Amino acid sequence: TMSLGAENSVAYSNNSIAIPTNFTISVTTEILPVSMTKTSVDCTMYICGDSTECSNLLLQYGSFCTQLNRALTGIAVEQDKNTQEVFAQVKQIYKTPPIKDFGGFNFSQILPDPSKPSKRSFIEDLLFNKVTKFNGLTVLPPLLTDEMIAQYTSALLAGTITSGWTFGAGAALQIPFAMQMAYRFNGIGVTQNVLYENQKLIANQFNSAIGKIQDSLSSTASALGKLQNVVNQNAQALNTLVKQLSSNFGAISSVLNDILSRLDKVEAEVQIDRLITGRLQSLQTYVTQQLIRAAEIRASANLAATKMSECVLGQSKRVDFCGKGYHLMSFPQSAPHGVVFLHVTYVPAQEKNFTTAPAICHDGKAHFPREGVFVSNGTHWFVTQRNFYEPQIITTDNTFVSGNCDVVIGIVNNTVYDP
Amino acid sequence: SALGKLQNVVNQNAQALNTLVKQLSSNFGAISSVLNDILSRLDKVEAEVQIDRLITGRLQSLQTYVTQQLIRAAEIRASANLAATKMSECVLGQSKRVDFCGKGYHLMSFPQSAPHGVVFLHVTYVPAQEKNFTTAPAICHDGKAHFPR
Amino acid sequence: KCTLKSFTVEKGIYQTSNFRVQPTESIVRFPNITNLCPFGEVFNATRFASVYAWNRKRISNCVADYSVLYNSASFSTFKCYGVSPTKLNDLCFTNVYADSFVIRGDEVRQIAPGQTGKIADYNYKLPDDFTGCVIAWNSNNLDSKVGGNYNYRYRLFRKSNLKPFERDISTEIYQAGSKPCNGVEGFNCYFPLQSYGFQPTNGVGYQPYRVVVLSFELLHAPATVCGPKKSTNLVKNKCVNFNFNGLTGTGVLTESNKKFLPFQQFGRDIADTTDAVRDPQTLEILDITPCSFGGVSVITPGTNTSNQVAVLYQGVNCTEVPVAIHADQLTPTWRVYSTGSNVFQTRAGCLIGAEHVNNSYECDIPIGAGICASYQTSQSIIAYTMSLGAENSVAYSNNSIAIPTNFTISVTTEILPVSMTKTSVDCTMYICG
Amino acid sequence: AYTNSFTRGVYYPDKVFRSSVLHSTQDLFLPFFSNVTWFHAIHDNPVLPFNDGVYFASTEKSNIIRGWIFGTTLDSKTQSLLIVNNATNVVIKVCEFQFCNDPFLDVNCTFEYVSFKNLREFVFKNIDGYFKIYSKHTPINLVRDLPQGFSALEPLVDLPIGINITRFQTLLALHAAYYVGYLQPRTFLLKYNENGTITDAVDCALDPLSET
Ligand SMILES: *[C@@H]1O[C@H](CO)[C@@H](O[C@@H]2O[C@H](CO)[C@@H](O)[C@H](O)[C@H]2NC(C)=O)[C@H](O)[C@H]1NC(C)=O
Ligand SMILES: *[C@@H]1O[C@H](CO)[C@@H](O[C@@H]2O[C@H](CO)[C@@H](O)[C@H](O)[C@H]2NC(C)=O)[C@H](O)[C@H]1NC(C)=O
Ligand SMILES: *[C@@H]1O[C@H](CO)[C@@H](O[C@@H]2O[C@H](CO)[C@@H](O)[C@H](O)[C@H]2NC(C)=O)[C@H](O)[C@H]1NC(C)=O
Ligand SMILES: *[C@@H]1O[C@H](CO)[C@@H](O[C@@H]2O[C@H](CO)[C@@H](O)[C@H](O)[C@H]2NC(C)=O)[C@H](O)[C@H]1NC(C)=O
Ligand SMILES: *[C@@H]1O[C@H](CO)[C@@H](O[C@@H]2O[C@H](CO)[C@@H](O)[C@H](O)[C@H]2NC(C)=O)[C@H](O)[C@H]1NC(C)=O
Ligand SMILES: *[C@@H]1O[C@H](CO)[C@@H](O)[C@H](O)[C@H]1NC(C)=O
Ligand SMILES: *[C@@H]1O[C@H](CO)[C@@H](O)[C@H](O)[C@H]1NC(C)=O
Ligand SMILES: *[C@@H]1O[C@H](CO)[C@@H](O)[C@H](O)[C@H]1NC(C)=O
Ligand SMILES: *[C@@H]1O[C@H](CO)[C@@H](O)[C@H](O)[C@H]1NC(C)=O
Ligand SMILES: *[C@@H]1O[C@H](CO)[C@@H](O)[C@H](O)[C@H]1NC(C)=O
Ligand SMILES: *[C@@H]1O[C@H](CO)[C@@H](O)[C@H](O)[C@H]1NC(C)=O
Ligand SMILES: *[C@@H]1O[C@H](CO)[C@@H](O)[C@H](O)[C@H]1NC(C)=O
Ligand SMILES: *[C@@H]1O[C@H](CO)[C@@H](O)[C@H](O)[C@H]1NC(C)=O
Ligand SMILES: *[C@@H]1O[C@H](CO)[C@@H](O)[C@H](O)[C@H]1NC(C)=O
Ligand SMILES: *[C@@H]1O[C@H](CO)[C@@H](O)[C@H](O)[C@H]1NC(C)=O
Ligand SMILES: *[C@@H]1O[C@H](CO)[C@@H](O)[C@H](O)[C@H]1NC(C)=O
Ligand SMILES: *[C@@H]1O[C@H](CO)[C@@H](O)[C@H](O)[C@H]1NC(C)=O
Repeated sequence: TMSLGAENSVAYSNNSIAIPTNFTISVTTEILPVSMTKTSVDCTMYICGDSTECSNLLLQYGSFCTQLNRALTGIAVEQDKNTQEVFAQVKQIYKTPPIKDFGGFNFSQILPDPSKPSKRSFIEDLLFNKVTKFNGLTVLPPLLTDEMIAQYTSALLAGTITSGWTFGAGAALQIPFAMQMAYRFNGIGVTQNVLYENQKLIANQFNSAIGKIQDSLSSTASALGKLQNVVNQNAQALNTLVKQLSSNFGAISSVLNDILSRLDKVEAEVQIDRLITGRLQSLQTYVTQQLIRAAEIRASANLAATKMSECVLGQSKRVDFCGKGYHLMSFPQSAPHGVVFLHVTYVPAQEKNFTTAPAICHDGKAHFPREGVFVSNGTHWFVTQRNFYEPQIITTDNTFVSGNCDVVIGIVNNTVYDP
Repeated sequence: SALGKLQNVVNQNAQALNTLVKQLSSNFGAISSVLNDILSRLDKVEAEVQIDRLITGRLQSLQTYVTQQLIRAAEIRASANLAATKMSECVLGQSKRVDFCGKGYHLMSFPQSAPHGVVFLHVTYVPAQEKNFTTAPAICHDGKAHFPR
Repeated sequence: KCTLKSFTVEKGIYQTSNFRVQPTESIVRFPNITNLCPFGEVFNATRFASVYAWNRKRISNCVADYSVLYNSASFSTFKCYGVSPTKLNDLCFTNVYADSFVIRGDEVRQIAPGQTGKIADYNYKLPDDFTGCVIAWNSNNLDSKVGGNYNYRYRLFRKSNLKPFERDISTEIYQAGSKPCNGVEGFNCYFPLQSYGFQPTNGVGYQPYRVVVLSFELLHAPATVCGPKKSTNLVKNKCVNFNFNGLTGTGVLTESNKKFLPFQQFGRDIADTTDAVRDPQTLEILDITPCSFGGVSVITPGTNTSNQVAVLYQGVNCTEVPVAIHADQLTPTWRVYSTGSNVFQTRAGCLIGAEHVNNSYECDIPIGAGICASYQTSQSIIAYTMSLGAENSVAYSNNSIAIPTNFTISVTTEILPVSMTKTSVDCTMYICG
Repeated sequence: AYTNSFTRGVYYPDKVFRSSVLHSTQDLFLPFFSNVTWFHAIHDNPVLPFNDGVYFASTEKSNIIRGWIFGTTLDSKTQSLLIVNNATNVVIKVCEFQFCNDPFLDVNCTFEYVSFKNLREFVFKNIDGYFKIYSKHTPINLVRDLPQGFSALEPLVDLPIGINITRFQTLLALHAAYYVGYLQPRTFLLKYNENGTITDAVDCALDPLSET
């Protein structure tokens, strides 16, 4: 019997709160499909294949063959639309900055490698390793080569590092990277001095989490199971469509030149019309599967394009949209048929218990915290920010007053100092 | 040419119906595609064979149209669900979602009706006229580090 | 224009359906065989065997001109299954088998696939998927005697069918009764070679008729019995109609390097279709393709703006394009799209009729793999590597910030479809009416 | 004296070149891990049943096995397939008669034809009266039992001789070891390599993994 998870009693009371005394940074990886292989089919070359005798029978079916080729052409065009919408969100190719003094952060894994022939990053090159046609069927190249895609991921990344949100809203503005992270900390409700007092430690956690991703991706190709599905499903569908040429569909052979050589037209037409009927139904089945599968990949492309705008070009307030924990930042890396996001997030790490009360009496006034929470260590009371233990003396500025002591449930007595 | 999406939603339905009509002229292997010809030239035991080819072909054509319209209807609904979301978040609100309610920082939006569709006029703040400055993360006074509110 | 069923074509790229004439020529290859097949005996001997115990012959290694039999339409029937009789001088076979006998004229019915009756049951069975021919004729004048030609025999009784192309001779008492007959004859316990009382005065259905059955072995082993077809010279590296021992196709014959084992006669594609052959005279292994296929796509400005046009041959190299389209057998205004100086190799295929450019621009018409094309100055179709937008370089340094001093209030349009045309179809009035 | 085939007994099913493909086919194969009967040159060559078709193999360096007899009844009364390697030739005939009766080389016949360091494998089958012969010769150094490994038998001959064969026997040389087993209708998956050559197989009916 499968287990849903370990059981846990939360230690609730009407007056207990746990506050984290410390944090950790994480770099969770997320993978999405964006564009499946651009196939196209010359349906008369599939159905008849270089016979005039068969083609003049296929004309009796009218516009079936052309509306199928049109439907596939619509699928084939929208693969470039998906790839455009996901990567082309930056109007300019921002080139990589010359000197890498990002306050201790080390992006050399994810910035482009000048020694790679196509200038992929190091991690993009691992991703390109972990992912692995003839009878009137065809395959078309994408409009953007893997090197052009690597220029867009480089541009998005170089803008994100040197300028933060700003290159999405307007022209890019330069800002020092240890200032950008202080504003991203402030965006998760953690007071910005919590970064500056810990900058080297934070950078070492970021650099270590980057290191673990090389190891993780190097361990097994099953990490890319989503993108390997996109490849395998399309290869499986084409093999099915080709191998159906060997099926009889109730005709005396599956090889058209057998009928054409052994039978006169008036006899042969009855056989060939079964093969035309069978092959045409088999091609309709393939095109219908590809249309339904194209909608699934397009829904994935729009979700990727949304994470690109909301998480690379900004910071997201939306719970669990861009990695677990509170979202700080994200970096895109390209991969075959898809995209990968490294979501940088803050997670609280060392809980400690405290006694708490919603308001404080003084001169019969009730005081409430202006920001953060009242807590006690058992002998004294303090006010703290909610997401990192930082005890401060309760004072006439870090509080505000309303009403008097009678109204509030669970109020307690403690002298608010006046500076 | 600006209204390309809405103009295309019109064109696809005209194109689909014209295709569905044109297939009535196709033989599908019968002696004629005009059903009164079969009924007038042949006696019933033989006519039935030819009529069943026309039924088989026309029915296969009509199931192809309805399958295509089911797939296209889901594609329009996916866009209607997005428009319903932009109406609630951009018009009835102000959006923190980067590049959801138009490029720049979002201020406000106005809906306007259109054939088969809707149009939003997203009003957005875009910054301009940069200056460089020297900057520092904190300031020292009395040996205390001060940080900006 | 013909691909789109329209006199106007808008700007873009279009995958043309093939309308080219490519009138082609024919090539034929056969064994050097000259022994005439013995049909003038098999159809003509003084007697044929009893239908209980029919005659048989394997025929091999001969010229089978069936036209003698096809012109001799004095045969009362000459019916074929899986082959039209017209084809027999052009088609050919690994083996042929001839079976022959005499039977009552009414009872010749039994000698076909799917039949029933005491002969079809007990003493001559074809497979119901028989490939070949039955020939029969009236022989009353020869094969009727006394009112008692009791040599022409069939099983009176016993049980189970004789199987497809089995033989039986067996001579026993058949035990029709509940009695343990066990070697002793009596009522319901009897020997079984009953037979026709053919008088030369018998009425038509009561007369004897002569019969021949031909069974043809179309295996992928070597051919040996072949019609009066004459081999041509072997043309290579041109689109030809072709025929090897009756195995037809149309395509480009070439030399090949497929490593056939000595017994492997043909090579096959994933589709389970022949794609290489051994020449029955030359013993060379040839490769096959269709007539030099490649995806023709047309790059065009709007016909509203120019009739000048460029062609992308998807999946071919510029060295081979004239042999792709077969410029030897094509309209001159079309033929110009081979060679011509404005011919350029994209990663997608050869592009002809476009002027290549070293600059980069935004993508007007997409071609593939970073290449695009547009109509520009004196006008021509030009093709170029596309722009990714302008390069820029943020002035990043550890103590410098840029802050905006001003703003602009944009108004940005966004358009979304929300509904489509409601319809309904009355299926009976559409389908029938 | 029993032993087992393990993985032996594959042959080219049809006369076609295929390359780099996992083709699949149904035919009279020796099943994977089927039992077989061992023998050596003593008295060990009585008459044996032929069934649907025979897998036969011999381990030798001097050709002690010289031939075979096949028929309904092997009797001087109805046609019997005779096969004999006589060192100068391979010799074939369909006579009833025991004009030579000896079960070895001395140290109305409608058809006739003439052409432990070594393992010779032979397959005999008969479809619709068309008798078919396949074989492989390979060098070996080996235990008392068949080499667990892979090689595919090519066809040698097809003979249209039509005999209702149900029994057979083998001819030796007298004044080495051999094996006998039987074919079954089975569906196989076959691995054709880049060079037109079968290199592996799966017997789908063997076990749940083979069905997979
Ligand atoms: C907060 O947590 C971090 C780890 O997440 C602690 O950092 C480690 O400190 C020890 C010494 O006490 C070092 O040996 C480790 O190398 C540090 N880890 C890293 C990743 O640098 C930190 O000490 C904790 N702070 C408090 C106040 O508990
Ligand atoms: C940034 O991180 C990279 C690895 O991601 C460091 O580069 C490697 O450093 C080790 C020594 O620590 C060398 O042995 C390797 O040869 C280096 N590899 C490469 C590709 O350079 C790099 O030292 C770090 N740089 C900074 C400035 O922190
Ligand atoms: C609760 O917090 C207060 C203030 O940090 C602690 O009181 C101080 O304790 C240190 C020794 O740990 C003394 O040197 C200071 O003089 C104390 N200051 C005051 C204002 O009393 C107090 O010890 C903490 N209580 C517990 C139970 O941890
Ligand atoms: C908080 O302080 C107030 C006085 O400032 C306390 O109120 C008195 O409590 C006693 C006992 O309940 C009453 O008899 C008095 O009448 C109250 N005085 C006033 C002015 O209301 C209060 O009890 C203290 N609360 C706690 C939890 O210690
Ligand atoms: C092989 O031998 C068997 C007897 O050993 C033959 O069996 C008879 O076949 C006929 C049809 O030709 C049946 O009607 C009889 O019922 C069978 N005999 C018995 C006793 O039942 C058979 O003819 C031979 N088959 C071949 C292919 O030669
Ligand atoms: C908080 O204190 C209670 C005291 O009983 C204990 O059960 C609980 O595990 C503590 N939780 C933490 C986070 O220390
Ligand atoms: C909290 O619970 C205790 C009993 O566990 C009770 O006496 C007290 O009044 C409660 N206080 C509040 C604020 O609910
Ligand atoms: C900011 O200062 C640097 C100093 O080198 C200069 O290159 C850059 O052009 C300036 N940018 C703006 C927008 O003034
Ligand atoms: C086949 O016949 C031609 C003459 O028609 C002759 O030149 C050629 O040598 C023959 N080849 C073989 C292998 O018989
Ligand atoms: C049969 O033989 C006669 C001469 O005896 C000949 O005229 C006739 O053409 C032959 N028929 C066939 C079919 O060979
Ligand atoms: C297309 O042709 C019409 C006249 O037929 C002309 O009015 C129009 O300007 C042309 N448009 C373009 C884009 O060439
Ligand atoms: C193009 O084809 C020629 C042979 O016709 C070959 O030599 C050349 O290498 C090919 N070039 C490319 C880029 O494939
Ligand atoms: C394009 O650039 C190449 C070198 O990269 C040069 O050989 C060629 O002549 C140039 N053509 C034009 C039109 O500038
Ligand atoms: C093979 O033969 C032995 C007896 O000699 C028997 O016990 C065994 O079950 C047989 N093998 C299989 C796979 O059944
Ligand atoms: C020939 O063989 C058959 C059995 O197939 C037998 O009945 C017949 O008597 C034999 N005839 C001679 C002359 O040996
Ligand atoms: C082998 O048999 C053939 C005929 O079958 C004969 O010509 C040859 O002489 C025989 N050799 C020996 C050694 O008997
Ligand atoms: C195929 O045969 C060639 C020699 O003709 C050889 O070099 C190659 O290694 C062979 N490949 C395999 C898979 O046997």
